[PDB]
Amino acid sequence: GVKTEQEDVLAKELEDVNKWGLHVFRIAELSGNRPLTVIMHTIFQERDLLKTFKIPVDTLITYLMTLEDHYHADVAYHNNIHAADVVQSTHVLLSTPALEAVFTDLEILAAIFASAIHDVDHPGVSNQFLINTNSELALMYNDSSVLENHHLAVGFKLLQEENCDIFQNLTKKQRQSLRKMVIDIVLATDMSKHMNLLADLKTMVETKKVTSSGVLLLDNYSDRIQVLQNMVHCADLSNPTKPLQLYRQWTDRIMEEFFRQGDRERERGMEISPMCDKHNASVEKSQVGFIDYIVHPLWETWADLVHPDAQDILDTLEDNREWYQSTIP
Ligand SMILES: COc1ccc(C2=NN(C3CCN(C(=O)CN4C(=O)CCC4=O)CC3)C(=O)[C@@H]3CC=CC[C@H]23)cc1OC
Ligand SMILES: [Mg+2]
Ligand SMILES: [Zn+2]
Repeated sequence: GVKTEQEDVLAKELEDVNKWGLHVFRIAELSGNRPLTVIMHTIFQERDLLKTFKIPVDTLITYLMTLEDHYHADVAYHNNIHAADVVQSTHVLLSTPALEAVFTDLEILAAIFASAIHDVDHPGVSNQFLINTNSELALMYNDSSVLENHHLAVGFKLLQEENCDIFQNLTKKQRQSLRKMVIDIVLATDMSKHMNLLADLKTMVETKKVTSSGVLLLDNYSDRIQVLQNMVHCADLSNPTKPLQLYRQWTDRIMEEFFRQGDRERERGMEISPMCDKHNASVEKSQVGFIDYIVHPLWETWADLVHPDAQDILDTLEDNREWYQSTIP
């Protein structure tokens, strides 16, 4: 009933689970490529979600290992380590002081579970690639948020495997509420939704109320779900806000993925996608573009919403932006 030495070293790294910049890759190595399972289990125990939702612990572990196993290890970016990172980053964003006591335990469970499933069974190519290749997935989802619809369907279907139904003790009301929130959240991770989500988040910041404290008032579903959607979307787009050692690893992985899709697009005479030609795409300029056009406008607006809680994050992002800029020859 005492840990192995490797389990102990893992446990000590997981003491950082409430911090931005957790050594997620080290967790992946130390857990035997189970970062998603160990991070999720840590979070669920820390937030007391097993007791609140009467989730049997063997069921939770069984589902999480099954979920993690449906992430592709042969995909460089959209794998279980990315899922783990998004979960952990959501977990940190949920604890921001501006949001203290705002969300219910079911909303928290929704954001975390959504984060965990949000890229499951990702094949490592884009929606447009799937549509253009006449792929089964694209056909199934009548070309609309093909990947995101699939991540949802798989995340939910896996609950039906042996001893996997982590929601077995929720009421039907709880489950229907949870399910809707999870679907709303995952579907908002499709980048085709980014401009409208951001536009809505800016509107909310313009007309923002607070309960004196400095804490946000969110008194209808539209607003509550929009904040959760944008929060998970920020987590999904959090790579350039992390310390540079982490960010570069993410960049390597996204470029490997993109370059592999670019290889398959070139071979079939297809129009090669943005940043996916390994001959004609500069990594550093791509990252500066990503930050300027997508990541900084989102995070700046998030930092407004939760001011001043996200200042250090936004600083890191701006530092990384300058680092990448300064390395352009
Ligand atoms: C760490 O590094 C990255 C991590 C994730 C992504 C994602 N990117 N994307 C879209 C691809 C096409 N996009 C663009 O090229 C947009 N854009 C401009 O218009 C100017 C320059 C620029 O970047 C939008 C984002 C994804 O869809 C991935 C899946 C989900 C979330 C983000 C991921 C990109 C990264 O490095 C560029
Ligand atoms: Mg995705
Ligand atoms: Zn993702």
